[PDB]
Amino acid sequence: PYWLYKLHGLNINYNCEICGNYTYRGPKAFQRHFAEWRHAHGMRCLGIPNTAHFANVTQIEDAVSLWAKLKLQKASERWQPDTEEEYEDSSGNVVNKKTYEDLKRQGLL
Amino acid sequence: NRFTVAELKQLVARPDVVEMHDVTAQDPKLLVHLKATRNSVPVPRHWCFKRKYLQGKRGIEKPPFELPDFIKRDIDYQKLHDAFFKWQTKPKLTIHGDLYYEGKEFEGDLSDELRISLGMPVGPNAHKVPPPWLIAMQRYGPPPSYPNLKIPGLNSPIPPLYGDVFGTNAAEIDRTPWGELE
Amino acid sequence: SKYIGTGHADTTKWEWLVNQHRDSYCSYMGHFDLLNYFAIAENESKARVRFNLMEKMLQPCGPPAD
Amino acid sequence: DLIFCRKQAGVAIGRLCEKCDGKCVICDSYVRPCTLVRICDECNYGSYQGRCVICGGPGVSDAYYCKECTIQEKDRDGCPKIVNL
Amino acid sequence: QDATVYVGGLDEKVSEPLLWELFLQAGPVVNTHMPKDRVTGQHQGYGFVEFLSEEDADYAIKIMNMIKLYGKPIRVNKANIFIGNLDPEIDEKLLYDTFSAFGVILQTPKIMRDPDTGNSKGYAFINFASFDASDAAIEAMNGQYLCNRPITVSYAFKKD
Amino acid sequence: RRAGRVVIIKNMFHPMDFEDDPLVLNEIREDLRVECSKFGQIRKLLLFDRHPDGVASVSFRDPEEADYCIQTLDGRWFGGRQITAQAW
Amino acid sequence: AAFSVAVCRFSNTGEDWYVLVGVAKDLILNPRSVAGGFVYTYKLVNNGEKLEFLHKTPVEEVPAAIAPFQGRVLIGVGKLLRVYDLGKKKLLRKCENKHIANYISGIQTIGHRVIVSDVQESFIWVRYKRNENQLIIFADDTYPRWVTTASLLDYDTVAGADKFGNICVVRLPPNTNDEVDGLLNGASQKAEVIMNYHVGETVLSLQKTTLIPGGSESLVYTTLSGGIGILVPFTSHEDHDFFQHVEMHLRSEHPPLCGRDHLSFRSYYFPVKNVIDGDLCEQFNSMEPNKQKNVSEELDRTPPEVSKKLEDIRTRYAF
Amino acid sequence: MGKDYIYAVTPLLEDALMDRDLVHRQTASAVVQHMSLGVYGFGCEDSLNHLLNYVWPNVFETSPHVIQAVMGALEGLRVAIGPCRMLQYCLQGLFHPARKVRDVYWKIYNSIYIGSQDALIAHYPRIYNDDKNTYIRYELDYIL
RNA sequence: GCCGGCUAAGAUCAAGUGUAGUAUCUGUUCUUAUCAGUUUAAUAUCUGAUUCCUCGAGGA
Ligand SMILES: [Zn+2]
Ligand SMILES: [Zn+2]
Ligand SMILES: [Zn+2]
Ligand SMILES: [Zn+2]
Repeated sequence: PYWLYKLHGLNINYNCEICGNYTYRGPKAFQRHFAEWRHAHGMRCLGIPNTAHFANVTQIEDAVSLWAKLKLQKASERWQPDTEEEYEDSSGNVVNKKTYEDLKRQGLL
Repeated sequence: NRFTVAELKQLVARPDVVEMHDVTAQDPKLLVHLKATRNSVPVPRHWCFKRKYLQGKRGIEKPPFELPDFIKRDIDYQKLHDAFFKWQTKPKLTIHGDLYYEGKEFEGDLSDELRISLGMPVGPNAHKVPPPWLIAMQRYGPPPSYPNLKIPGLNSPIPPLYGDVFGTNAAEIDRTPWGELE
Repeated sequence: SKYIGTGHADTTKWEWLVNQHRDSYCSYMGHFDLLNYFAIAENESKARVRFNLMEKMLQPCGPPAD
Repeated sequence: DLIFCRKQAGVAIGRLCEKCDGKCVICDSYVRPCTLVRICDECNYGSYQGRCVICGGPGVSDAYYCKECTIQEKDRDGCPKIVNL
Repeated sequence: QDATVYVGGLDEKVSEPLLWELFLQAGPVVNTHMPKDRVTGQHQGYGFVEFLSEEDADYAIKIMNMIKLYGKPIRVNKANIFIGNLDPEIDEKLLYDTFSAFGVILQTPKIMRDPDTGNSKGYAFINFASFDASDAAIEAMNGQYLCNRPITVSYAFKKD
Repeated sequence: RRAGRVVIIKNMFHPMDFEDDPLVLNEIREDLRVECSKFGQIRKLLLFDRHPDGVASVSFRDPEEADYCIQTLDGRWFGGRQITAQAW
Repeated sequence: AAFSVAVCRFSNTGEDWYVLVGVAKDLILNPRSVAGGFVYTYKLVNNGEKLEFLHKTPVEEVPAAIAPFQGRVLIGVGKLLRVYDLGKKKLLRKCENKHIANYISGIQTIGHRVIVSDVQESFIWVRYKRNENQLIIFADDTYPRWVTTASLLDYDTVAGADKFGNICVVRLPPNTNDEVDGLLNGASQKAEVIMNYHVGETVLSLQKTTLIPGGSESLVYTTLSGGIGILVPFTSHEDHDFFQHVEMHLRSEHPPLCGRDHLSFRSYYFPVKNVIDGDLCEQFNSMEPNKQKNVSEELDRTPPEVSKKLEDIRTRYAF
Repeated sequence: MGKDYIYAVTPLLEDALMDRDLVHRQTASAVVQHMSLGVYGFGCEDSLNHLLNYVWPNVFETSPHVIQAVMGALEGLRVAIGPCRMLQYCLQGLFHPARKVRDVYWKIYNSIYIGSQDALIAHYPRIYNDDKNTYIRYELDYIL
């Protein structure tokens, strides 16, 4: 059925560095490989989880840069009470509202 | 003079909506932005397929039509009309964005039948009739996965137990709706 | 195609956006209580807000590309 | 070549023949006629004065839009006379 | 496999939501799986319950062990003589201790397991020291009342 | 609904050839009938011997056979002249 | 420029009252630009007759909504929702959510939950976790709404208004789980729209109240053109059916004067849902006797009975 | 009169819309259109949105009768369900990379735009300014 | 459909039959190959160029 060979997408091969330069076949299989076991294994090597964000990304440095970006974004948009909080310790009790959540424990210890 | 997938993923606020062909659009930045609107269900997903929207597999051979329960329970007078409008229930409905596609059709308390088949008697008035899994809980201790569960004999009193209820979860306002018919 | 504001497979972002800006300004001119809202918000007479919208009608979203 | 006229409609009333009497001009329905049909001045002139808007035979009664076409404001386009080229 | 518990000894009254409802008191059972047969199209008595934590699976294995569910010896576990229709609640050491009363065992016995689940298939093979222990197992143990399961001991190979 | 079968052949013959040959017109009509019978059931076939462009009409029972005859007759040569075929 | 005001008491203080005023600093409207914002605090002494300045807390955006909440205060600082406690020199930030869409225009609280109004999105439901110190979004809507004002009807339902002249009622499904720790690029659970009505004028005030002594509760709204109106619930199916038939028959035999379709006008931006236009229904009393008889004889009734039935529901709630 | 009977025929229309036969889907679309235009102002939007979820995948159909019935059903749902939902269904396809998707979606969008051009003013999504052009509508951001 | 595959997964070019319309059947072929241009969301398509081995023959 040499006709299906070129109708279904074969004879067109794609490669991914995150996957041992493993060269994949026609696009229907290539798009599915990011969810398969081998790509998850390759991604664990860098320490980056497999999510929908890291799809159609085949190069290593692109993955690490996009991981830095996503890390910065998410870490920014959370609520971190340790550094984000306004305590006013009872040392003067009418001043010094610039105390963080850690300096207050040091002053109350 | 066209973006790559990883390059466009770096520019957009939401990279997980970017796809293979999205870099081949005439204006990919507007396309990805509209793909991220807080609504707007996506495209039917079979535009790129080559099987004319009807998959010839999955064993579609099945029963023709299952009528609702209200269907079964002159032909019927206004009393059976009363029955058809007392039994009428709302069916299962999908919300605004749940499009259909070829594949998505297939993918402390015990029942009386299981208690009758397991050989466990009914609950007495004032006695101790525990299940055989309760002796291990009385010997080893309460389960750490459900600390709020109560069992008769250990945490719940014997007179509790009523029918097939051999356990109760005890977790440690003005809820009336405003305008409703009387 | 004969109706103004319709699109097609070659419509650009600029044409779409100027079309919706233009019929937004016309809808503001039409509805009596939207113009009231704007004239109270920016502290102007309603005739002045109407004239400003008509003047903005000519080139909304700036001049086109290239 | 079944194309509507779609010109500015005037004060002339559309007419239907004995064969098309109950029909709606736009969707060909027979249920609930709702709105009286108006035609332009070039469709109502001289020999064209009284004629079926669907076929063009001698008119006998008024043409109407159906309630379904009236709800969708399809009576707001131009002259609905079927014209052949 | 660690968070999931393999249950063995399920009758026809037990079902896929019934095991999740019975295991809900032990822990948060997230999913239940029942492999269907190819000839009959029903469950073969062995299934799996995947919970959220491993402590809930350990409590379900320590609580629902050797229970009488639907008239069947249901038991949860961490996912030349032939003995058939044996209970899955017994282990290799338990079978070696039960076989030590009749005769002396040559080595540790082995029990067959399914290639999908791997908890219990239904048959086991045990070897005795001499033929007298095999004759005592075929006379006494072949038909003895085990833990809610009638076992059957037979000879694996015999020459006429 | 939907839309709700005659092929016209031109540049096939001339009236000047039938003035000195009374048997050429009947032979051309028989050749046109034998050509139209291979595409489908011909219900009516006429040839205008007084037309200067050589007009001929072939009416069949089905419009698909007339379309196939118009596709097979367009650009073909008949008697040394390029004849054209169109629908009706 | 002041945009929000609140009077409340703080738990860490005694029974003293305070006034909080939110102020924008160097606001431009078109194109929009602002330099910052401030929150003023006053002590409201002398039996509620005098304000005395206490301090002035800077914020990086226009504080548009201030609401007392459980002995503290919630403040919408542009896109941000914050909890604030009273301090000796300023207000102390305690909690914060950063996932509200565009701009907070209103905040309302019933004892457990917080309702947020977005300038372009309709409504966000939030829960405050008292022991974890967390503000979590657990529900939102599926429509864009330019909310002008909002009113709580009960623990699950909210009445909203719009810049374009619409009123809507939104209710949480009974499935709704409050204890949370997107499916449409939004929240996981959605809210259902149970009412839609076009008024024709921009509503800026909504309030549930009883107008006459010994009457029933109604929803009173207020409009930018100087109009006042109410929406009242039906208590039986018979009254609802009768008024529905009156509206149906009056839509045809007494059409609007300037050529508008009545059902199409009340469906200007969204289709009508569960509202009967009583301003069309009371036009029955001003028709001619022949058409009054033609209308009344279809409802199996006389014109005086229809008039009495129309007056009954009005005098039950309003004047 | 059909407002009391939409819940009873919904599973049958589901079944007919999942069918491979073309006449099945064409006639189910016709039913959806007549049902939509029949109930309007009576609060039956739940079942109609549910049925739109099954009608919409047929927009990529080449058969003329099926696509005609689908367009009729879409224009009936534009009245019964509202233009906001239709714009929400069209937004992601208006600027798709494939020309087929763009053609279909712009046809549907033009049909939605010619009827109820005024309502769409309140439904358009926010589009941010770029370096060259201003796209935010600032008047609607005013807060009295 | 059966336990990744057995070439019923697609396109195409000629002819026949037939309808108001959709269509139905036969021969086929399917580049097993490379580069450049057109084009397609990507394929596709189209437009051009490109001595050896075996037993007089065949294949590359
Ligand atoms: Zn890879
Ligand atoms: Zn009509
Ligand atoms: Zn006629
Ligand atoms: Zn005309």
